Amino acid sequence: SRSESTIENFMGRAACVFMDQYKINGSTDRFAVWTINIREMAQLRRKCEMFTYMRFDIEMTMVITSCPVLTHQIMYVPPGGPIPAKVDGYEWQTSTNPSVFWTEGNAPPRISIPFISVGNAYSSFYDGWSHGTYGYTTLNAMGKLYIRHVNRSSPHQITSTIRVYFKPKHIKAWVPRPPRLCPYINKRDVNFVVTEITDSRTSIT
Amino acid sequence: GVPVLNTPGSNQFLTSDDYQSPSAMPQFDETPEMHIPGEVRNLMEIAEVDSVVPVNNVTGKTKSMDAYQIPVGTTDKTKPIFSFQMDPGYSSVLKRTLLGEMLNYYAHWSGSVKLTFLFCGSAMATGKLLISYSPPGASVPTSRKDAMLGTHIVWDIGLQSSCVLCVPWISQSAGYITCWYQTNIVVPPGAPTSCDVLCFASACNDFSVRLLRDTPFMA
Amino acid sequence: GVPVLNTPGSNQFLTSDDYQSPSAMPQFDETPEMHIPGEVRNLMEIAEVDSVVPVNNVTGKTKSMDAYQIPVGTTDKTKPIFSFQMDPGYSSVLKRTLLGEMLNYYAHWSGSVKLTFLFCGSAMATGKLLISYSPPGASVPTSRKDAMLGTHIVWDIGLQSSCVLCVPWISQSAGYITCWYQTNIVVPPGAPTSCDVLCFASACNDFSVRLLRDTPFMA
Amino acid sequence: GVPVLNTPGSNQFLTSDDYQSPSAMPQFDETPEMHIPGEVRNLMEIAEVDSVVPVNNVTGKTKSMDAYQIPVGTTDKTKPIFSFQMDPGYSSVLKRTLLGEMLNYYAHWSGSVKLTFLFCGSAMATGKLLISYSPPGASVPTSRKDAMLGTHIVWDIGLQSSCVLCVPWISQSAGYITCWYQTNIVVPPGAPTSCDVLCFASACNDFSVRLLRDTPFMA
Repeated sequence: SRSESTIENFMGRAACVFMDQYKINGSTDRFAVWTINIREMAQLRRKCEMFTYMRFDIEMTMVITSCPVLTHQIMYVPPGGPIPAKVDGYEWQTSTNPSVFWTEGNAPPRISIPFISVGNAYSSFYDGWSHGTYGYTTLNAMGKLYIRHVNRSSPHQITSTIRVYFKPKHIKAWVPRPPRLCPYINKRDVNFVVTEITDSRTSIT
Repeated sequence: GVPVLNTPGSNQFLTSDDYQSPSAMPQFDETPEMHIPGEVRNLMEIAEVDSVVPVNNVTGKTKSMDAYQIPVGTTDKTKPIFSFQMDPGYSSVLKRTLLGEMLNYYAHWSGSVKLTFLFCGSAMATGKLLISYSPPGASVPTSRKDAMLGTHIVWDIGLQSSCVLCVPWISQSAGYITCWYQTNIVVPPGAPTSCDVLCFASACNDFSVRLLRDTPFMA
Repeated sequence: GVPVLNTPGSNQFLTSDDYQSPSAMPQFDETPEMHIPGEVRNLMEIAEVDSVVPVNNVTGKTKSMDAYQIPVGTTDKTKPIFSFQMDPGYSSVLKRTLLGEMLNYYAHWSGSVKLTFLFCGSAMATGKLLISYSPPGASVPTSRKDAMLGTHIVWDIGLQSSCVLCVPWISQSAGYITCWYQTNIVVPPGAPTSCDVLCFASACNDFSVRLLRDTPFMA
Repeated sequence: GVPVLNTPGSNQFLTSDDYQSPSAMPQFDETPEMHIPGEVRNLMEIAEVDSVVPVNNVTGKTKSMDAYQIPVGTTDKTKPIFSFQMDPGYSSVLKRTLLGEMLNYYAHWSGSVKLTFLFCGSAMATGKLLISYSPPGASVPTSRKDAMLGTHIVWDIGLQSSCVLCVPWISQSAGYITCWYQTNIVVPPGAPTSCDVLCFASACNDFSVRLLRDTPFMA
């Protein structure tokens, strides 16, 4: 009767973790970056922060709109990959960086990322230093997701908005952890404001 | 080739689908799995762990350690010691525990809640406290006599320091659990009169949870 | 991959298709089925239940209980007691019963209709009524003598209080069922003269219904 | 035909896919395979081959044959002969070898590096050189005495002309390998005093490489 209380049923469901737009013609506003992390959405972050160590594969499904036939390149760089600094940068042509070519009107593109960490599990919490900077390790680095129009130009001005749906797959988790009481201040650190344990009451009876 | 018909539902992105997907890097050889202690296969393994219940969550002190401490010993016997609604969801006493925070992810849950009361007073102190549970339909007892004429347990504090009780029919007007001075805290000249009681709520080994939803805690 | 040809009929929404569909919430664990009395596996289980037939649906009284009551006992023997066309569909007497309302969902239906006549008079009353069934081709009888010279049953009311008859060839000018005073209602000084008769139409255990359509009752 | 649903990911060009493709010329009959010596089934077969390491890559001479030659014999014993960081990637001494250039295609690699030192002096010359390896955490030795109080090998040059050592924990502050005059190069009146030493770095038979990337050498 508790089948749905499993980690796969709990953690594994797609959520719209990244909203961004990118123009087709005109500098740095012509592509979208999104360094992949589990700390983007505050609702998904509270779930991944119940476990200290997690191990899962990633299946992403991009949802691209627009405002000719438009073709989009969604290039995924591995954690050691070269990052483009301009829409025309040579780094888009790298063979090592897998990319999908999706033209508008078809089913949305789907790309699947394995467990790419150097260690044995991703860390939700890191009590330690890089040297440095506290709470950051390069073991839970999952790459970036560079997205652009492959079209050279358009007579009209076209602005394309992309939604990324992040779904963990084959989730494995270790070391349970209490759910977070305080709200989130920043997306990189674990800093908090001292909050009350629970809503108050008039008396003890 | 083979004759094929595309049914309705082709070329759609159902967000909750479970299709096999083409991997970005098939060549990549994943790191072999390693044994890490604490494998979590179910979330009711989290809710089955006892956690301290902030019964004393009065308006003044819910940002200190005094929210957990039930003050006993200083002290009329007419008014109960404490009283709180039993349901974990939508009850400020059990709303934010290991048990309650897991149950706020699920629309429907049915099970039993186990309460454990720990007496944190001196070893020389002694007395009796009457813990009464009233069924969901029934009204809260007004006196110790009406609480005695029901489902209760007279807990001798000098004898044993922990009192465990498993409450049934906790699922979604719920049950009320109360405590009464049956006997004042009898103390020698050396030991301090005022004592504290801690509570521990956890799953009573069932807890089926069916319809997962979004937590009402994070905005 | 495999070579595939999309036949005509791909990417269309046939409203009456029966394809397997992708579930919105596969993870959801449905409530286990429970035994509820009255499992309905067929609609001819509904039409096989007898129901009272409003034979007396004259213009004045179709909004009262008097539409069902066949008045007997007050009273010439020249005119029949009642008479109605047999077909359930398109006949105001049997149009709105448990039998008739199921048969207005189906364009074609073939079976037999069982009629049951219940005498609701005093236990001391007695008499004879002649129930005559005329086949669809035949004309309605004009006298009791012409009704006697056909398919009929002389129903002794003092002996037995119920008379059952199964009418065949009811399918889609249909049969007519009539009733005649063979004998006036003989009554003692204590019992009241006027009596009532109830009718019950139901399926005679066949009723095959083939082409489902829309009911002509709801606008 | 058969009912078919197009999942998300249809009609996309994943660059790293491995689908079967329709051949342009199926009729074409390919030339039969022939035995050519040197079949290459793995790239760690390339990295397992020893290659000369440019230890003497000082600013003046990295465009000559003198970059490989370690000058020995002309000569204080206070300063070490040479010293270089052990990691093949991101270390100018081992950056561009058969071992290092293969490891710059891969983000992650873990294995052991085997170093071989060849003495290219006269057969009549003799002496002792102390090769000390310091673990990644440890600091570089400052004197020959501190290098002797660690992991080292006293290599008698007159006895044997090659000294092999396999360094562990080379994976991605790494280890340092150093050399010290334990003994000056003792030479007869006929043989020349100044001698040269060559180094050879190769795989120590493991070297697993996991995440292929682009080389940082070609622009």
